[PDB]
Amino acid sequence: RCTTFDDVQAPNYTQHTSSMRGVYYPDEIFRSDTLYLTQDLFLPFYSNVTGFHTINHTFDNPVIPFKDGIYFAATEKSNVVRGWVFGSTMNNKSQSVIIINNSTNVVIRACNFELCDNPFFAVSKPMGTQTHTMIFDNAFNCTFEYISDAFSLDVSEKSGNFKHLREFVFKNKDGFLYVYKGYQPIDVVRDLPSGFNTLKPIFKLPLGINITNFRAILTAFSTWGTSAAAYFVGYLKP
Amino acid sequence: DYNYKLPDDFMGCVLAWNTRNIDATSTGNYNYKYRYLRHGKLRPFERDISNVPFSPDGKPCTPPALNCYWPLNDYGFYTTTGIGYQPYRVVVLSFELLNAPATVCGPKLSTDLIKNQCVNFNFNGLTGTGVLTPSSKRFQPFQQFGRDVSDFTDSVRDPKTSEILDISPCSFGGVSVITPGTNASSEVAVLYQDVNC
Repeated sequence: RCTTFDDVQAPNYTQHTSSMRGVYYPDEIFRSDTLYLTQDLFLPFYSNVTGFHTINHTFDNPVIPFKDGIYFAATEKSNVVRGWVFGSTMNNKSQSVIIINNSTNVVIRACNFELCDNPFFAVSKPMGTQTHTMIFDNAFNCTFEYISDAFSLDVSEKSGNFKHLREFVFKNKDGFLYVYKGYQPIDVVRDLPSGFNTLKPIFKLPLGINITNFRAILTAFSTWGTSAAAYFVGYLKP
Repeated sequence: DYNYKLPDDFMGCVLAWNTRNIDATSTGNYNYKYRYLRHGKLRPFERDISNVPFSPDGKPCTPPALNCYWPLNDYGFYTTTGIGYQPYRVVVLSFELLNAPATVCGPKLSTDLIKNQCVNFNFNGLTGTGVLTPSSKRFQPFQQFGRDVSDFTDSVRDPKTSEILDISPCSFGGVSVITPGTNASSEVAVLYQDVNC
């Protein structure tokens, strides 16, 4: 549904570094004690990484251009940024894969959608219960369907330093969508820390679509509020 | 191919077959549609179904105004047309030899591994030979085919038994015979074998 909040503040594009991130296993190959070279799409060391700090007043998930592949950092002890839509123009004309989690199961599905201007689940701030989907309403000329395995999630708001970190890399490559999981414990206030970690491949989605734009999906703690749990985006380069 | 691109490097199999009997009717089948308006060449293994009137410079159109044609030339296949206008059902079978858990196999029966030397191993299309001794290697579940310091079939997972084993190749090498002079002695040569006793 097209339900936008009142006090929505635009992003200021706060820049940070890509310090030692965006590194994944490029292939399904065990390699041991070798200084191996690879030319694929990668996040460069020390890039201009755009920040999105979603404090209680400032609501940040614009329609960001995709451009040959993205990096996605998400400081989430609060488990807020649950969902992505990868579309061409994100209208009812074009196709848009939607990769969300319903707090127990990840849903990947690609069709033509009338995109909501501001989607969110009706989630309380102290409780953290997922009740009403407000992301997809209309779905016609649908092609792709996927439903994942089951693993639980804590929706509610933590406090202090982030106990987790969500690193992601999406590649539009050969009509697919390569997804890379990043899962490490940290301790930081709001910064993207200079930390190295390798990503593992999880999804090779056989979609095939002009992906020019995207928009992350926030689980807002609903005249609204969000935790101090920001996220970062960076691009890839060959 | 400007609306369905197949890449140069990556493979597939083009399977087309004539359907003058089925998909060609004298009244025409205007369900088999066909695009012609598209901004730039289309990316390989992709598509865009979207039936939107395109302005060549780029404007939000409203048909049937000027430079705002429909992007479709929907051809109705007749059964009386020539061969160049017959309907062909075309199936393109792309493949993935990217060594995931090996999904689409062949009808060959699966034997069992032996530690013994020089076995014509066929772990999912990976032919060759060699000593097939099990070893201690880590092998994350998203990597099922290990390599050397430079690019060989070195260590595989047995796809039935999920076991970690590396391959040493069959014991090749030179063979050096050692002789005294035949005019002095045609007595039998002694030989290397350049591996092991």
